[PDB]
Amino acid sequence: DWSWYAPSELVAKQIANVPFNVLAGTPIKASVHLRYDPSLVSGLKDQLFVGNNASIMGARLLYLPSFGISTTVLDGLSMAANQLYAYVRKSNSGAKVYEAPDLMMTVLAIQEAYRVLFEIRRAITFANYWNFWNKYLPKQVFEQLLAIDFDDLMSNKANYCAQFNLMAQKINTFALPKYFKSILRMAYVSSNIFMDSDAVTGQMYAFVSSGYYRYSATTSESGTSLVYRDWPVGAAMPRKLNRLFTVLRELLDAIYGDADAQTMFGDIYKAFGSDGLYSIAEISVDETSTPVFDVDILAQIENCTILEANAGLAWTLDSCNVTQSKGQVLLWQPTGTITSSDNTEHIAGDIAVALGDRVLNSHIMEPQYSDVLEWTRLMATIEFDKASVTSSEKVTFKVTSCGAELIRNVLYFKNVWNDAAEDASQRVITYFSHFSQITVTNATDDPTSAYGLMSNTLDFTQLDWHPIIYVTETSVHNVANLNSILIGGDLKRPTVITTDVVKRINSAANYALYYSANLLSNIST
Amino acid sequence: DWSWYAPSELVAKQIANVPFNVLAGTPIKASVHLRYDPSLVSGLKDQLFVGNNASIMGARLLYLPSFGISTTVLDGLSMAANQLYAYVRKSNSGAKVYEAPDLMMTVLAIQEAYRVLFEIRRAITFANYWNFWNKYLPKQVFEQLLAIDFDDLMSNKANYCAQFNLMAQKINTFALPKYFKSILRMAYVSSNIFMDSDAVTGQMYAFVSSGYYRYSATTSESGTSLVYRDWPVGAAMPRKLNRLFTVLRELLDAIYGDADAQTMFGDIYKAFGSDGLYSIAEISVDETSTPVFDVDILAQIENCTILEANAGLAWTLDSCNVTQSKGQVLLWQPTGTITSSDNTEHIAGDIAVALGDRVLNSHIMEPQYSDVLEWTRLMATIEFDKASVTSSEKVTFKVTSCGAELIRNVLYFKNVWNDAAEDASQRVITYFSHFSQITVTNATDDPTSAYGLMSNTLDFTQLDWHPIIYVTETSVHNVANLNSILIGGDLKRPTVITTDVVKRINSAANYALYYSANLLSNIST
Amino acid sequence: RLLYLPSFGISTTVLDGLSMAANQLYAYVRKSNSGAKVYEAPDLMMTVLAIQEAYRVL
Amino acid sequence: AAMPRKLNRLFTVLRELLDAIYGDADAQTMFGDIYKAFGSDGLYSIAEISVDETSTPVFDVDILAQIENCTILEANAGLAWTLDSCNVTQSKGQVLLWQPTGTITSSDNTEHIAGD
Amino acid sequence: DWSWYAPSELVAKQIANVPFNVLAGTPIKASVHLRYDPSLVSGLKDQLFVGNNASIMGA
Amino acid sequence: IIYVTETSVHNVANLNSILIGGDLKRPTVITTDVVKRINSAANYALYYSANLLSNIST
Amino acid sequence: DWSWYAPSELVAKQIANVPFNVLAGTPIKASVHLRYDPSLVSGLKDQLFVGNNASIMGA
Repeated sequence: DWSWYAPSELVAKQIANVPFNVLAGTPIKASVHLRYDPSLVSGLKDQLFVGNNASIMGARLLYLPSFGISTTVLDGLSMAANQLYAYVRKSNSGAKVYEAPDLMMTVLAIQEAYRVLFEIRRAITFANYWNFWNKYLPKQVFEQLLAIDFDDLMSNKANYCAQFNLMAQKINTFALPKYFKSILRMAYVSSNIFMDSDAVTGQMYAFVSSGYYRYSATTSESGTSLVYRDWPVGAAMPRKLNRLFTVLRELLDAIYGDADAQTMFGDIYKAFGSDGLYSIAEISVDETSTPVFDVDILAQIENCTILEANAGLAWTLDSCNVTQSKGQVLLWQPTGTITSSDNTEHIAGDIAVALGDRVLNSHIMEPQYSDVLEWTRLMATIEFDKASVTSSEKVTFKVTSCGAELIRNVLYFKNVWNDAAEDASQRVITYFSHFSQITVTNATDDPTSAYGLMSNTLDFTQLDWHPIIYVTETSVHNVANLNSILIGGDLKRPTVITTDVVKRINSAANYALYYSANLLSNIST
Repeated sequence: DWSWYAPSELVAKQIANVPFNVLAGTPIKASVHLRYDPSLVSGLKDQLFVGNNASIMGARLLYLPSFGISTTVLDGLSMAANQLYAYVRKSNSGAKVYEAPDLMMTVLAIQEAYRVLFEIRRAITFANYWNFWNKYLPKQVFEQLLAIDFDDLMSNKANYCAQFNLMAQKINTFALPKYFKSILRMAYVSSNIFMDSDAVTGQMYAFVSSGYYRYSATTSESGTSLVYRDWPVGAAMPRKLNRLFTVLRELLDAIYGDADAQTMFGDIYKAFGSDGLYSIAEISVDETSTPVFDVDILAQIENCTILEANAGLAWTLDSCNVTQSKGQVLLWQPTGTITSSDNTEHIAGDIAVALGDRVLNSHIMEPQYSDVLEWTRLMATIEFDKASVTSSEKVTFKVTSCGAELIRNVLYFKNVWNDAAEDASQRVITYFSHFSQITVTNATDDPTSAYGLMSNTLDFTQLDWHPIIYVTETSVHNVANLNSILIGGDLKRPTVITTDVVKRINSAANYALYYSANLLSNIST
Repeated sequence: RLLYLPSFGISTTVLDGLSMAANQLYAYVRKSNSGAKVYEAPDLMMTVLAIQEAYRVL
Repeated sequence: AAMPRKLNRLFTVLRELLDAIYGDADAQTMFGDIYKAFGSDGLYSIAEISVDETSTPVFDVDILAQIENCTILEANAGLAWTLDSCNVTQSKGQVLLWQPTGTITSSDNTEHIAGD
Repeated sequence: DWSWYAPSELVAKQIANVPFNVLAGTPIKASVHLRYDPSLVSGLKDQLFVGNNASIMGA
Repeated sequence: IIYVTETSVHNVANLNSILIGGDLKRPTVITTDVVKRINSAANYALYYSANLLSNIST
Repeated sequence: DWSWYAPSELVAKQIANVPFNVLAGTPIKASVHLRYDPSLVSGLKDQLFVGNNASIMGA
């Protein structure tokens, strides 16, 4: 009780008055006094350390759009493709024109097209959110969290809005059944920005597609297929919007160039009414959305799994395309390669990592199956291909399973200050810091040593709900002479899931995203 | 929305109902698969690391009872003394038989006596709390968080329970006025155990006195005074109540040993009355108290200041007594010393550390003057003596100001498990990790190097609301070539307070605690 | 006599307020305007202040 | 405290000021963009002065307070003060700059500080 | 009839609202691109002529 | 407020400090840093526009 | 008018909050930074003066 430290209320209202005028992006000039013997310390000069780091801005979740590891006809896509082509032939008659996969493929292409368009919606809808208290916001966030040239967007807010609504109308002419619960997902995921707390001065997370998908018509060998090219994103130039459109252009030029294409849409319309197709609402220069505080989404994160488990290493990713088997089964399963940050070709003396049996943390005492399902699929599993490996080789791996979005890497930003510096543009640098999910005791934020695995700058704790950090300890450091692992993260009601269990659930969850039981249940004689 | 990922009301409840079969205390069997070349790594058995540490139990806040740094005829505490004294002598016809402090001294003696009795009550009360989901609770918590021999208490509870009730009745016949706001604090602090979440599985903090205060009219020429003897506590031998009562007996039989003090007791009943005095309540046959979820207390924690800023060093603490010179001024100002882990006498090439201008974090967006005052005083300021030092010197320091508690050192604990039981009582070890408030980039949890400053065993993040960790970075590591400091901890709405601004608040806060005057414009019994 | 030097608030950063304010204003103007980028944020802000200071004399 | 100036000079400078703002084709093209987005009355307007108008000294307490508390740059007239770099510039089309700097010397050696 | 060239009540107000940001007196920055052979023309700097005269005031 | 400095000599405490001048009533002290922080804000407030971005006019 | 230096009331209530916790008789630790040439000044040692006089009690 505060009443304890003051006589009358009125008197208290006067002795604790402290200003919280230290805006978001400004530096936290906190000080630590020091005392040592100058002749025994390498080069440290003063004996007073004034801070110059602002509270962390937030974190960028670079994800790979996913349909859920697909290897058998049982998996998500293949199944949906099935009931879909059905519902369509249902209303049609006569000669066959296109195979089932070739159709379903087209649909996805359209979905992934909207993915891009949506991130663009996000881009504009948020171009006007300003909240005095947080200087990061307006701009900075776009630059780092979304990877979008704010100045360019702000300066052309008019034309960009228009070019958008144009898209919305033009894409509306590309059939797409509004029943696919998967849409609702990606839509929500890349349409907002989430807060780690009900406070604006708090840090915030954002999801960002690391790429897109164009349709690649039946060449001569590979039957029709869906190609994936990378967003040139991670630590490069913070892309202007004209690049996001010029890509969408390319994206539909693909979906459209297929001889069968059009006649497909028609057949689709004949199946579901205009009321059965998705379409986004147009927006005005004034539309402004707000950061949101979704507990569930945070939880999804805290639990998730980072593919690039430790930024100290060099990661790769191939075979991300979506093909169709000789027997009409839709296939997708990304494979990658883990190598050392020095000899980009070998692994040498470094150690590859991926977690199997992982933790699951509930922020509710009595959790329930319902909450489990939701708080999961954001976490995935990686399996190594080879039994064991050599210093001269590469570490090969397949992705056994995962959720709707595959978390590739995660970066948290904060700008460091330095008033009085030559170039004005550089008195405030917005530096990033890699977030590694798996690490080791006695690790340093310098790749250089520690078997190739770096630790995380303790900054990260600023992110309430940050994903679980798993630290490995040699039998040496452990009090039980046996080596195990230490857990990091705000635990409340934790529990463990098997690599096997996770596989199960995702292999299932995704199936749901692309299926509707209601669909083939009301068709009469 | 989970409805999305559920293809059937059933199929969901079917593979989502995962178990939360991990009772807090059992090991978190999380696993990390990893691949390397056995030829280039200094001995590492398998390529699969099974977890083995349990969620952290909680943390022990070893604090030194404080009256507010006071060294002046005006530094509050003395003011308060004159204040009280006046009210007693007020309508009393006898003759000056003891000066202001002489009295005040006596009272505090009684207060501190209770601070023990209370921790004792707490011990007996909590021996009845058991929860099927926290195997730490009953036992382990006592031994580590409160430092009380459980096995000993269990064997002789009834006797201790009855003994407590007897002491209570004795204490309730000692002249301590029920109006001292300070009491209510100390009582609440050493009566409960606080959770860091509304969940029982979560971790929990506890406050524990680092010692006690004896009354003695022989120890210093200037007059009656209170001496502080260290609780032999710093992770030595987890003490039994047997010892805890024996010390209280010493304490009270000591207050009773001064003819003067008794003559005072009298003067008090004369001016306060039967019920103008404090009274601690006995304990029923059923009584059992519960861990509390007080947010304000957590806040105090997060914000507090740890004296022993980094367990990688060796700390001292003397002159903790409270004296009085020239019959009108009270004195107390603890002083300590800082040396390296090797030469308990020199400081050598290690670096002394204390924080000045610090951070203040609110978990509420709109902090009110009220919330400030409360979340404050738990944080204190330490100032070095000489401006510079030699490896052959010691690094001396005083305490500028602090709250009513003053956190000395902090340790958190977890269980580490062992399948291969070479014994039986050796297969579940309870180990501790030191928590350092100030550290440096690239520090290790090994006392070994890092200029004598340890980093924190990363699992500390399990304590949502842990104290702010201030990490310093050499201008080298910094992206701004200027050295500063990094902040760690769940920040939401932060701000900064000045060394001086902080002193000023406690100077006030503490004064408020022992403030009486408000019983001088109106008289009772 | 209080001889004062008109101030805009010590500013030397891409964030020191005054610049923020500039971007702010600029956005609202360019907002529903179909023309093409003919001047950056400051270029504008600069003009405005000029007008302001003119008044300080008038 | 040089020569107590006449209005003659004060207008001539305003004329310079506005004819200067008008001299930038770019600036005008801006004026336009503004009316486009603010409107007839979205703009500031200073009022003319009537035949009778006469204003009075005011007793604003808040202003006095500001005074009492303020900070004088030239903290002590016993010295000699300077002040340069008062302009407001902009580098790399997105940041505004202004930070006045000065110098402090003795009343004798306008160049050194000597024993002051 | 403009209704014709407007696909949306919005998209129109979106890219048609051009500014009439040229106050009579300011210069009409109209431009004429042009290509020639520098060898056969008596000195002509660039190949882009930016306008520079304002609308006529009066007579 | 006139701030007058006294040499440890003139001081009754052999430690040098400063004397305060001006009709004080209810005083208090602000930090160099605490002051900067306020104007950094105050000034920003002056030229703050955004509050005309969640709603449009004419 | 204070309304001038803040957007919403609520936001202001947060940026000016200053404590007046400097009790009567305590010292007014106000500081004056200094800069001179040590070799030309009799005996003054530091270049920073922290106050230590409380507000006058009375007369």
